[PDB]
Amino acid sequence: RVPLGNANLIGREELQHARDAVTSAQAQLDVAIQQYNANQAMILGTKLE
Amino acid sequence: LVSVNTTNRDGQVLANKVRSTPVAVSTAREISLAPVNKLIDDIVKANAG
Repeated sequence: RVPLGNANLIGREELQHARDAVTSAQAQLDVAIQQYNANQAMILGTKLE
Repeated sequence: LVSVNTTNRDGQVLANKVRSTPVAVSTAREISLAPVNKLIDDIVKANAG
């Protein structure tokens, strides 16, 4: 969507929404990654015994 | 065979003095906790990542 806005062929609210969507997706990914890391704190990559 | 003198009898029959020094102090069997503290630090460091 960015190039259309560069030439002023879409509303600026459309660019704001897309950028905010990218940021929100990044935050959700961070939440998932930290959850997984929290789970891995109880194993520390050691054998079963 | 004990022979106790009694020529001088300036009266003092019951002990009436205190002292701020113990008798028969024994310190052996008191353990120093340094090596176990080193072991605890080693264990805690190994499980933090």
